[PDB]
Amino acid sequence: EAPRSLGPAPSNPSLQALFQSQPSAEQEWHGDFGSQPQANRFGAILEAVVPPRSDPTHEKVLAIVNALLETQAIRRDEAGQMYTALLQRVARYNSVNVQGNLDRLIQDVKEALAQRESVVALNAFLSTQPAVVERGQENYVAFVSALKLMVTEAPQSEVYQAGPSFFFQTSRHGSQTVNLSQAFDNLRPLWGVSLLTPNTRLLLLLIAPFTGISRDSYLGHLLTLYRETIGNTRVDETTYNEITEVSRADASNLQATLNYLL
Amino acid sequence: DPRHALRDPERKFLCDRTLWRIPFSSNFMSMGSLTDLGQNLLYANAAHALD
Repeated sequence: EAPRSLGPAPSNPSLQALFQSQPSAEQEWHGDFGSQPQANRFGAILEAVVPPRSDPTHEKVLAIVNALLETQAIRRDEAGQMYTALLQRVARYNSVNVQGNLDRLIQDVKEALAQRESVVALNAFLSTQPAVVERGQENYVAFVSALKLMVTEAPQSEVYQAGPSFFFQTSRHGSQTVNLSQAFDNLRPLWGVSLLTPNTRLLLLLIAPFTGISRDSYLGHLLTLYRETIGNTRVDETTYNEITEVSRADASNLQATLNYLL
Repeated sequence: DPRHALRDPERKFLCDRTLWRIPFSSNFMSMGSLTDLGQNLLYANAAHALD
């Protein structure tokens, strides 16, 4: 969770380069000229009348390297190395066409970063999974639809292939991984029909809040009971919080309530 | 003696078959095989480093 780049705006690499390599008198992030001394007044007047032209090459390269840092194509500690290498290359092949290409690349990378600021793996997994079963092609179809809906609506969830099996993980740094291949292999003999492994039990518990299934089928009954259990768990959490907060005006009290409550 | 020679008492004890006991109980008493602690959440659900 460390800041990838120094600038206050993680996106807009041009803005980040503005923040890093520009004087803090032109920037904006949100006196009495005439009483100033003669030297300052004359310097400001001359600079205003005849503005000093400067090369926007180092700024462009800094914006590019900030974009690369944001994209993670360049590690944090080699930013200076890449900056110097890019400056050397640009100076070696400097031209108006090269400057135009640099500006175009900065604009394109800024747009791409702004636009950007698992599904294909699930599609491949569904493709390798058989789509026809001899025990009702509606429970399977609705379950697949629920799985796709939940993986799409999950904020940070990953589906990936690890050798010969496909896995589903609820979060990047979590501890809830479901072997989808084995779960569906276990579920296949009993679509339309205690005997389920913990992997497929966890899959069902995860998909229950995000699910068309006919209630007559075994999977329908299991999903209804899992929904009921999850609702009981939420209401039990609310009751536990209320009881504990009231009883704290003892860890032994938490022990007693949890034991009586589970 | 009437012609004694001062004093310097020193005391000691001598246990000859005893294992010193420090039970893992809140009040140091034995109210069962399982103790007041040990089945507590703090000492049953979390790992601790004894020193």
